[PDB]
Amino acid sequence: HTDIKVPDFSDYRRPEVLDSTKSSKESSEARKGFSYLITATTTVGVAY
Amino acid sequence: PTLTARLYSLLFRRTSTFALTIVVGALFFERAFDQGADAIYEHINEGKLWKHIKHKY
Amino acid sequence: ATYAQALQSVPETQVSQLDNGLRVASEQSSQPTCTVGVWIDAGSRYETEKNNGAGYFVEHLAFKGTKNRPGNALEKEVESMGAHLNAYSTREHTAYYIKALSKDLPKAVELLADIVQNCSLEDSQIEKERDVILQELQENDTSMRDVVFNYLHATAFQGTPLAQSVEGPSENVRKLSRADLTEYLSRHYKAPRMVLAAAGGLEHRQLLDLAQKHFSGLSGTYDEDAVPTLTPCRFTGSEIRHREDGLPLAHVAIAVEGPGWANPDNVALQVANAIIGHYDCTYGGGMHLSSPLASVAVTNKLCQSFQTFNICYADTGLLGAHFVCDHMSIDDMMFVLQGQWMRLCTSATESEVVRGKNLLRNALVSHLDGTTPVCEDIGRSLLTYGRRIPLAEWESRIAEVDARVVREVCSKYFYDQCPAVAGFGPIEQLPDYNRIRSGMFWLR
Amino acid sequence: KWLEGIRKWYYNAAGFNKLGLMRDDTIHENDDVKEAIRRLPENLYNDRVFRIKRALDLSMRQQILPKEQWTKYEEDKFYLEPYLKEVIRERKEREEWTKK
Amino acid sequence: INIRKTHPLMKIVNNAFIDLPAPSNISSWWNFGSLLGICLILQILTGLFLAMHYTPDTTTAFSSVTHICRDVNYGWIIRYMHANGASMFFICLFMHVGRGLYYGSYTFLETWNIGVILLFATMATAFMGYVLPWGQMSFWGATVITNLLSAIPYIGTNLVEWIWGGFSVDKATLTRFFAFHFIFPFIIAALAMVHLLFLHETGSNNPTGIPSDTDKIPFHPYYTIKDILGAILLILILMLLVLFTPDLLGDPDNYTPANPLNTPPHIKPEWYFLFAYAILRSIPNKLGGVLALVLSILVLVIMPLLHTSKQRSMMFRPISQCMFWILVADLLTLTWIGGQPVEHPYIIIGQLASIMYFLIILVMMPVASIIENNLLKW
Amino acid sequence: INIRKTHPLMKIVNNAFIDLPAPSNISSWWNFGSLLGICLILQILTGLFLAMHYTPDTTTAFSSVTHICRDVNYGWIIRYMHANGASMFFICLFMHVGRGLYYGSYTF
Amino acid sequence: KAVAFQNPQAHVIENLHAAAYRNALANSLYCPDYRIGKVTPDELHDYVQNHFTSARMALIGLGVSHPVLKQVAEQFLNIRAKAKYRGGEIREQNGDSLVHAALVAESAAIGSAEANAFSVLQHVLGAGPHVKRGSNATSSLYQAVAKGVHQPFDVSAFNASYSDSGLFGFYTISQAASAGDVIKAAYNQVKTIAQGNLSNPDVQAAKNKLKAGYLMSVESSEGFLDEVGCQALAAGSYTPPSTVLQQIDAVADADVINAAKKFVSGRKSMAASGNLGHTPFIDEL
Amino acid sequence: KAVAFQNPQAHVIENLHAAAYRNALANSLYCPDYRIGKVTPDELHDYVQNHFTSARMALIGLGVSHPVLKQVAEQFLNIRGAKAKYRGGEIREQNGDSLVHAALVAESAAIGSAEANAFSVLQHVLGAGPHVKRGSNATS
Ligand code: HEM
Ligand code: HEM
Ligand code: HEM
Repeated sequence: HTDIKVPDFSDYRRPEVLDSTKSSKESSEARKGFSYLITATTTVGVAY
Repeated sequence: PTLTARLYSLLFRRTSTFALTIVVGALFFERAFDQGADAIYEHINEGKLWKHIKHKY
Repeated sequence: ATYAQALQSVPETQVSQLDNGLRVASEQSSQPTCTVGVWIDAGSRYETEKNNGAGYFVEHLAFKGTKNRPGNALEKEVESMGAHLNAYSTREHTAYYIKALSKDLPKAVELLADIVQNCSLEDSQIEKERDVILQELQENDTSMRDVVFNYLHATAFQGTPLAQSVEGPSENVRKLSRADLTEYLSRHYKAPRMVLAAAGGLEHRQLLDLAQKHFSGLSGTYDEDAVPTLTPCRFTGSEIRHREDGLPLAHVAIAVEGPGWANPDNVALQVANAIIGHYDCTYGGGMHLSSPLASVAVTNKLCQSFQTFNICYADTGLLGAHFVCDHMSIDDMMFVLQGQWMRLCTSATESEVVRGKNLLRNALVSHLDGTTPVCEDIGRSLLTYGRRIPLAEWESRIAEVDARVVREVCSKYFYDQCPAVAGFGPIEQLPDYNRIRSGMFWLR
Repeated sequence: KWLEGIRKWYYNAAGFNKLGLMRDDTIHENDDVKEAIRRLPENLYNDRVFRIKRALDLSMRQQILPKEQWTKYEEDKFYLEPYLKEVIRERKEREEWTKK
Repeated sequence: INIRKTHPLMKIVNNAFIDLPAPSNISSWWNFGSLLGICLILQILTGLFLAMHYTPDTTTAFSSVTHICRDVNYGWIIRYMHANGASMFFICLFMHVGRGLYYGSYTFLETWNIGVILLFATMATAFMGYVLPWGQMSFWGATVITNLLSAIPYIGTNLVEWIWGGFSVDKATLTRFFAFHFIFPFIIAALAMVHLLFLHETGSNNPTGIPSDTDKIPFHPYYTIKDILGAILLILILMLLVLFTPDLLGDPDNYTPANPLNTPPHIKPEWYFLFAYAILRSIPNKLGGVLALVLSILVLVIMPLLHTSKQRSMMFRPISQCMFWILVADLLTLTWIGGQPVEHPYIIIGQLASIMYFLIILVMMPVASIIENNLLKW
Repeated sequence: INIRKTHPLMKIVNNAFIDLPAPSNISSWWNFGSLLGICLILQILTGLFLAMHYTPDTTTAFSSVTHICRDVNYGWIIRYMHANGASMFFICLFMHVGRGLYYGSYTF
Repeated sequence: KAVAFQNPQAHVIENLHAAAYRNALANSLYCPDYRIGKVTPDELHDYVQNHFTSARMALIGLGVSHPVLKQVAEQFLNIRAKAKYRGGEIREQNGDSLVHAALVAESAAIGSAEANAFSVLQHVLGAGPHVKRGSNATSSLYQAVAKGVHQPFDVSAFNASYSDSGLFGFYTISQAASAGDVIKAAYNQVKTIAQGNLSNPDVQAAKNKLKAGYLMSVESSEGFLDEVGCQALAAGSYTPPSTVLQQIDAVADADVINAAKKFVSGRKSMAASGNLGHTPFIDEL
Repeated sequence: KAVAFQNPQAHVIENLHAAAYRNALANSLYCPDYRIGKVTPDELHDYVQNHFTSARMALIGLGVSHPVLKQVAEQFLNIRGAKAKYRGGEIREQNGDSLVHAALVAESAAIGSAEANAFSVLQHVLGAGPHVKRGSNATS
């Protein structure tokens, strides 16, 4: 089971994440803000 | 990218804040969108509506 | 009484430095038993792609003779002085300690120097260790908890070298030679990064002078290129599930973002995991425990065990919860686990925070009991923190933590973060990952 | 005191000595009373379910027992009250521990 | 193994009608569940035939109803089945509620609340149906109850010009009440299914109030033939009422056409809504009257929160038994006072009957209960 | 533990709407169940409003429908919504039957 | 009980104690299989009555003062079988392909120069190994059987000591079809050490190992608490560890050879479990 | 196995034949606790092929003629271990059923000889099953 590593999804990642040397903390806030921005605008339109 | 960080930090961290945000956005967007679509529908004819010819009458 | 006065009379860590940058650390108390060990920052994180399985292998070759005393005379002399010799190695550190009598100190330190700086490599020995480590790989396959933690690091630190397993994979171990281990020892077990730590019945001038005689002349002349320096590893956040339905129980672990070492968020998270913490199916007083997760898990027979816990690596780590539960109660157990995390993060009361502070004080004092775990703490503390932080400072940081700062820090780290979820066994009833992320925050 | 005379007349006219029931066969069952019923010796518990099954039978036929088998007030073997007091005391102790 | 215990429909029919464990003790008062069900499907069917022969407009509604009761074959018996089936429906509904209140079955919470919502729905449905024939009493009943909805400040007048369909009782009011009377019993049937679902979750009751977990007997074929017997008794009462004295309960003042100018002297509901109208006109205040009515049925909501006794039934508590019969006689007194004109002895004893109703429920039940809790050494 | 798995209505809602084991390779032809259901509730609602403004009498039925379309506020949007929703209802129904015949769901 | 007996070692030690004694030490720490659910609380009450009296109670306090503990013991604690040796075996066909065999003779009671001689003899023959993942170049039995059989196995000495009797022997973890060779080779090695062929620096290394084991069983306050309480409950005086080391190194190898002769010449007893198609019974040993 | 060992006699006799032989007579009539489920058709083929031979078979007929059996076994069969030592020992079982069962058994004789006949005479001297129902067994 020691040879179980992921096949990485470097094709699928957002450009704030893609470096395997930088951290993943400071590129989280804007990302969650973007997805929740899309949900908020959809909710505004549906409520209208 | 920094402009969405404070947006997530102030209007999307909670849930009640998110609900108040979409309610205030719904009222403001309702006003602005009704004014915009009225302007578009006046602009798309400009010579046919009852409004401008009735204040000419 | 006089608990503050009882903490002022805790003995002090004598820290000193030899001219090779060596860190010597004596803890002199009044017992007739001593413990002497080497702690090195050299783990399965600094390795290359093909250096995987090097720390484990060198640990298994460090006790098989040397160029000074051949074959098994090292084992013969350590048992001739009646010592217990042990070693371990994780993803971050590597240690060799000796549990011996107080008047048998200098020959023990001489054998310890011969452990560190003269580990020769024999070809019958490298065949023997290749065979034994393949046997241990195949037998650690059949265990479950180590498989879950290896899966958790692999799915949490994708690409970054923290997800290298300590054993290494099969094909980076079954072809190693003397060249890889030679460059491994020339690069990693250097003199300005190793700590001699010794606790028990021994002085400081004695240990310092023995280190000046024997350790001085080791290394410090690091070579020209590839100096080891960390990179801030990327917590991806994902899930891996090894569906294998021929097993009785299910193992699930779930962890979130890393607190680190130097920041006092580590102290706040240890208070939170003193609040939730642990349970095993073989306790007494089932229906009445203080942990609400334990209350529900005995009231409705959900899980066999759990421990909600911390692991900290260099500038990173995992804030975690491991639960072991049967294959028909996984959804409900996961639900109550996230319910307890969010009850901490939303509506934390004062009484549970006081209970967590008292349980964490007793956990810290119980872990610092007996000379070998305390010398272990001194070695890991002079590597990670740079100083062994005394218990008066621990008591100050605990007592200056109240409920509001707890819910601030826990809502910083638990609330709406991306999990790493590792599952092993009959886990088809485990919820899909979007329902897990939707369960991380509750709208009410 | 005459209030004991009220209690004796009330136990006569209350209607649950008619059907062969004792004092603690008619207790309403919330969680606490269910716990106090589960905390019983075996012989009292079997006698209890037997008296309950006779009461449901006699109310099904709407026939009430002869004079020589009514339960009498002098031998009122009320038994369920100590266990029910212990349940209430442990429940209130747990409630107070949650409140503080 | 069997057809019944594997099939997805017959598991529902099995847990409803065949192998439902019912207690071996329930008296005739536990027949009115099935009697309300049979009355409800009878109302739906006979009303569906009436709705096939009806034209909802304020010009021709009364003419069309007269066309039903003269020209269409058997329209007179189907119309009389519908009206007197409404009357027997509320007889069995108040007997159902009286059972559930007397035998301590209000310790059930969710079944009781869905029950009270069903009571609201059936009362609103029967009022809209009583508006539908478009007589003089229907016209003024619609007018006065819509202004009762207008009594509330800040919500009322806009809401009432909204449901008026104009500014008075116009064509649109008759068509609105036709549509809502013609849809609401299906919602009543769905909430009756939800009611019955929570019952089959918990489990039934018995006249002793002791839990009957030892002596359950299956529903079929004991209580099925018991409910057939109850249904035959109900149909003979309903049919003797529609074939001998059909006018014994109905209003004489309905049969005039809707003149919006006359306002007859003896305005009154159909007899089931007299006590709702008696609480109203025995309080000289508008908001106080409508709020006291809504507080009456919300007192029926409140009733599970005052079970401070330690038996379950009122079979074994004679003091609360006598107080419950005082409550029954007081509700029948309210019905009689509502079915009268308004003068000085009627004013006084209407006020006194409403006061004694609220005093019996909100005060006398827990005082009788605490004398019970004291008196048997508990 | 969970209200969603103990409450007697919410057991039905949970076993039909949330914790239902569904297959993982649905294409767009598996929308037409929800489309027929939402067409059904839309037709019932618009039809109920139409049935509030309708008078079935052969002298004034067509005049009543004309009154709906001209004089009542937005009654023309409700009338055309009911009729075109019936046509879209049968469109979605024949898409549904076509799915059920083509993908071999008629082994149920 | 299921969680405790998921190990093999608990089964083998409890069958060892159930086979060696015909008497009170045959009982187990754990409940048997059939007594679950069939024990009244009155037996617990009578057991607490005729065993929890003040004649049998040692009260130890670490970190606390003396006179507070004395006043509490005054204010609360005013409240007031020659095991025979059987011989034989318990054999249990289990089927994990790892034969566990415990071979034990009776030794001696606790508190004697003979008992300290048996402790020296278990340090001669080998304990839980010191150098982890090592080769055990000092333990005699492992050297003898690794001279004999080229397999994965383990041999460990076994010295249980109670206040009336005691059990000395060894304990072998072997493969399926290799068990008899390991047991016979270990038995031959114990016989040739019982012959008298045990030199001086081996006994000195055994004295140092016993000194190390005793002084390392009192690092933590858990083991020190247990040591002080058990020794105060044995006789009634805590003898300090330094003179315990004095009594340890006072003995000589004459007592060691006498103890090994008393092991070999006595009537053996055993407990074996696993896949037992090759385990020799008694007479083949 | 459950239905068989609801009698105490079977478990006593199986521990008896397990405690008196080190060898092939110490094999149970029944499959043990752990081998239930772990016996495979490979061992079934092996055991059938090397314990069903044409020399270990007695075909006995009651009511049939010899030449029919001769035809059957002549046409349709055509196919083609270790002695048990005495051990000596004891096996006890704590079962708590308020009836102590005890078998005390020593090695006597192989079959076929007048030695075994003499042991049969000896067991009828000592005592057998009750010949008289609800009797006193005054001959035993
Ligand atoms: C819409 C009219 C109603 C119908 C059709 C209806 C139907 C039923 C049925 C079929 C039952 C099961 C049979 C029975 O126990 O009698 C039942 C039980 C019950 N109903 Fe209703 N019900 C209605 C209104 C109400 C109302 C208004 C209440 C009071 C709030 C109520 C309270 C109860 C109670 C307490 C039970 C349980 C009685 C018992 O188990 O003994 N119901 N109902
Ligand atoms: C969905 C089922 C129902 C339909 C289709 C229906 C249909 C009708 C119709 C067409 C009328 C007018 C005929 C007339 O006035 O005599 C009517 C009147 C009436 N309905 Fe209904 N109805 C239904 C349910 C109910 C229910 C459940 C009740 C209450 C128990 C009820 C009570 C009444 C009353 C009191 C009248 C007035 C009768 C009169 O004064 O002549 N209806 N209904
Ligand atoms: C029970 C709920 C419904 C009610 C109360 C209702 C009521 C009505 C009414 C009053 C009309 C005549 C109004 C008009 O045609 O302008 C009508 C027309 C119609 N309805 Fe419904 N309807 C209902 C459900 C449905 C459903 C489910 C369908 C089928 C999808 C449907 C299909 C139609 C069609 C095709 C027309 C003719 C529309 C036209 O050509 O103008 N209705 N409905």
